[PDB]
Amino acid sequence: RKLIVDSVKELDSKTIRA
Amino acid sequence: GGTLFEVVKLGKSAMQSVVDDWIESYKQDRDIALLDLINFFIQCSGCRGTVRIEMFRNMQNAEIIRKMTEEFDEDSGDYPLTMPGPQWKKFRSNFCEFIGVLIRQCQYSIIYDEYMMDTVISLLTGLSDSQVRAFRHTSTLAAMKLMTALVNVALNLSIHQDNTQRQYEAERNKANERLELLLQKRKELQENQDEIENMMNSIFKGIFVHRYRDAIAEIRAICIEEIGVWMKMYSDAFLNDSYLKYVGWTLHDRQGEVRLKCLKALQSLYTNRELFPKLELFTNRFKDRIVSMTLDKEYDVAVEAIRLVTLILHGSEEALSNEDCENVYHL
Repeated sequence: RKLIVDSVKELDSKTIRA
Repeated sequence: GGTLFEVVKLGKSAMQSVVDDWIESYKQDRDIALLDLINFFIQCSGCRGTVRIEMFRNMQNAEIIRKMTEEFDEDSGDYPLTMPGPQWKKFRSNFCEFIGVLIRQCQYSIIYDEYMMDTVISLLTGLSDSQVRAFRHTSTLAAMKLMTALVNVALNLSIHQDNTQRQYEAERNKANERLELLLQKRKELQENQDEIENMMNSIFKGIFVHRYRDAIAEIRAICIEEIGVWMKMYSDAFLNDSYLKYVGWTLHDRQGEVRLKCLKALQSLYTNRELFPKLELFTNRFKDRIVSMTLDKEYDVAVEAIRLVTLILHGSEEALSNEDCENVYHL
């Protein structure tokens, strides 16, 4: 299936540590 | 006859013609026009299915979107908002102009009928929650342009509120019939403001605060670019810390296209020294990040950061010269 589907939709808080 | 999506893509007639033609069908049959507008956002995302009138009357936005992913009928990952070429670039422009003109034409009656806006915002919110990037990308852009259009409606209301207040005082300086009429119109315009802000609140808390931290770079860039528009166009309502915090938190984005949207959103604010008091806490908090972006590995990001730091320095107390203030206040 070629329809783009994102499992996780948002940036998690464990990677907003930038 | 052509569908609402296919008319905007072709871009033959003016977007106002399409908007006015839709409004006429809304006054003839609200459900038929809303079903066309619902399918407009579905098909603008690349989906080729069609929401049946029976689904619109018996299903929630949750199940409807689940059915439309089944009927997407695609042949690749592409969807209109990621298609290359100037043709789909004019589509994106026409798609955004349609959303703005739609609310502009509806801003004096239809927008307040508790049916159209509730139907549109509920659909865009559900689409902004779908894992399908085509639905989530297309509706987020549509919600951002919808919010800007609603901000313009709120600015017109305030202008109208002040003039209705001026008319009330002019009549009071002479109760009678006109005095009662002007009071009810003031009460009416205040209720309009509470509805428009309720809609803007639904879009911000329901879509923005989730999509500004979306996993896809351009979805974050779409949100950051539009919140800078709101703060520039309605600074009395949107230029404060509770809104700036989203731009400041996004300054550390891994993608240069998103960091550039943050800096360009701040730049249009900092070019107005009358907004520096509203930005003082933000400046103190994100001072170190902004100066660090002056040597960003992305050239466009660094150039805009240098441009931004230059405005901050020019509007500070250090840029105030003694001999100039002595020059203005002499004799």
